[PDB]
Amino acid sequence: SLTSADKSHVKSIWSKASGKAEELGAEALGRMLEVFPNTKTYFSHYADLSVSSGQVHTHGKKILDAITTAVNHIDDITGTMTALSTLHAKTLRVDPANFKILSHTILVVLALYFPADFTPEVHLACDKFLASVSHTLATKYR
Amino acid sequence: SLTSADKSHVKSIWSKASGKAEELGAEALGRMLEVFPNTKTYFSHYADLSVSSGQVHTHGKKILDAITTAVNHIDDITGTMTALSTLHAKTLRVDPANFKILSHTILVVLALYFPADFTPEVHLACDKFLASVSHTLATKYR
Amino acid sequence: EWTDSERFAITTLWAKVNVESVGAQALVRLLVVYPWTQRYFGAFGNISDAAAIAGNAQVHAHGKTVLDSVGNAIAHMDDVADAFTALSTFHSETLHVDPDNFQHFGDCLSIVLAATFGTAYTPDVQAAWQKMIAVIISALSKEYH
Amino acid sequence: EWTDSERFAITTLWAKVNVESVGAQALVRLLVVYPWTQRYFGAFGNISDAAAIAGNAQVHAHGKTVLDSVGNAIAHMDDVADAFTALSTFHSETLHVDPDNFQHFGDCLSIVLAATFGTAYTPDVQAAWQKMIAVIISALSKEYH
Ligand code: HEM
Ligand code: HEM
Ligand code: HEM
Ligand code: HEM
Repeated sequence: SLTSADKSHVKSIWSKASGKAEELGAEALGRMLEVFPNTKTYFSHYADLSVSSGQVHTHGKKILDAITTAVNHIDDITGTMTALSTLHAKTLRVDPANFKILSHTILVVLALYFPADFTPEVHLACDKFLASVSHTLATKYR
Repeated sequence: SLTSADKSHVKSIWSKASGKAEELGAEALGRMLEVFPNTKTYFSHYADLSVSSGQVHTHGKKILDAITTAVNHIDDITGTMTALSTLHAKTLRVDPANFKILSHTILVVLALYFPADFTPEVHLACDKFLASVSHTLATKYR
Repeated sequence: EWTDSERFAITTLWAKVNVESVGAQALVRLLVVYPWTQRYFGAFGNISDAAAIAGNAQVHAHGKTVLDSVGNAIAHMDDVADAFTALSTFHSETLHVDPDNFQHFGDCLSIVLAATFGTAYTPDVQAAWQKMIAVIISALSKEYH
Repeated sequence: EWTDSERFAITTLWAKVNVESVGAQALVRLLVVYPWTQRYFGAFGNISDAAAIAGNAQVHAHGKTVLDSVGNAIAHMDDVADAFTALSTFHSETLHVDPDNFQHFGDCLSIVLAATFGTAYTPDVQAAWQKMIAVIISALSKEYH
């Protein structure tokens, strides 16, 4: 249910952003933790949860690279995220209600850093996309 | 993401229930309308929204028969409901936040009428199933 | 604001609820149908499959505790938010429970009441119980800020 | 309960919000990203595609009205539920708006504030605005019972 236009839009902003994978991922992760403090417990093993934290930098890059992988395989998001679905469900035990929270902070960060490119249609596309990534990450939960 | 076991469970309760398609559908629809009164506006063209209403009986049967169609094509729910997705999105303009409400009242009615057969695993199966029907009905909304 | 009819639907049905049976059934369903919720209840031991959940004595005991608290909400039904302040804070700040799970539990409770009461759980009676559930959920979600 | 830091994050950013621009942008996004919401706003005419939405004068005017109401919530931030009673009732009983859409709108508003303020919308400032949004959403959802 991503259209051709949606995929074009997602690939466009992603192409314009993916050079800052680490900064964007650190900001989205940091923001999730501060703005939605119910999520802190999952990262409670880190000494610092701020955006300046080295562990947040490292982990933000992983998030954003995994999302890039999905953009690059945008016709098989199910496939690209199935391993990560198992990990979140079975190892990490992340309540899947949290996936929309990180999806939201990623959009916030895209708007912050790329406000001209993050038009309402691009926003639509990206929201569809992260919804499909979230649906895929939830697939192994039950 | 329905397992073999899930499909067995769904087909089982459905086989045990589908003889009361009309009563069950009238009860689920009536219950949605009374218990979640924000949904009444969509059926405001009916003179009577009670479970005894003939228009609710008629429409309940349609709902339940459409769900039976999905049970009978349980490996292609996307396909079975795509026409109905277009209808709800484009003609009827039903806010897709309501789909979970009817899903819930259908489960309530299954439990009411078939409490021995609606075990916790069957409930799981049926909840997965109605979630997939709801996801499918939402597919054409954007 | 409650109507007399709503108050009556709630207190008459409540007078016939076995809080052990209904509470166990409701929590069993929560843990089977929404199995990610199992993460919040590590203290119970093995709750990783349906049969283990349904026979687990700690699940049963906890389900009764929850249904007793629903009884407390009913006794405070004119202001459940105030009465549930500490409990809300507890589920937020100590347990970190995502509030969508209160909705999941409420759904399981309505289902269990339907299964338990059959045709007596009429549409009006269900509507009153859904309102009660919604008020409980809102009270439990409140101290999330 | 607000911290002084939160109060400050809210009132300093608010002092620089153009309610016409931010309010129009936020409602545009609502109507484009969640297009089912277009059903609630028939009075605006053609709002069925992005370009039509973005240029529609009535959308712009309405977006300003919404952002002015956010300003009212801020002036009543110690009790937005009380202040938003009529407004909540209106969106429930007259308009029948499913409350999930308040969350959608809040998300669009946070996004717009990020786009508008850039690096000034720091994580702490966003956290305070998310709390404010949550309090507005809760106030608008309240008279659903
Ligand atoms: C868009 C959604 C998400 C994606 C793409 C994503 C991606 C990832 C990736 C790539 C890893 C690393 C796995 C490894 O190195 O082997 C991971 C780990 C993790 N994820 Fe997520 N994740 C998402 C959502 C979430 C959410 C919402 C939470 C919690 C609120 C969460 C909590 C974690 C935790 C706790 C780890 C382990 C981190 C560590 O130990 O350093 N994830 N995730
Ligand atoms: C499981 C979810 C649902 C299914 C399977 C379903 C199925 C159907 C079917 C089969 C029709 C008849 C179409 C025809 O005769 O051509 C229909 C119509 C309709 N649906 Fe749904 N529907 C669902 C959810 C909803 C929800 C949640 C609402 C509103 C709250 C809704 C409102 C309507 C309305 C207003 C009509 C037109 C009814 C009439 O004019 O008599 N539907 N639906
Ligand atoms: C109507 C909904 C609920 C009510 C009325 C309720 C009530 C309670 C009560 C009374 C306690 C005991 C508090 C004490 O120690 O004094 C409790 C504990 C707990 N609740 Fe809830 N609760 C609800 C929903 C949930 C949900 C949905 C979850 C998780 C998904 C949850 C997780 C817990 C946990 C983890 C504990 C501590 C259990 C332990 O003893 O180890 N609750 N709850
Ligand atoms: C933060 C969220 C929102 C606030 C603060 C807000 C505020 C307002 C205000 C102040 C009005 C004008 C009331 C009057 O006439 O005195 C209004 C009208 C309206 N609102 Fe909202 N609202 C919000 C969200 C939404 C959402 C999400 C929807 C639908 C998806 C909605 C649909 C409407 C409609 C249909 C009207 C009447 C429009 C007309 O003039 O034709 N509102 N709202």
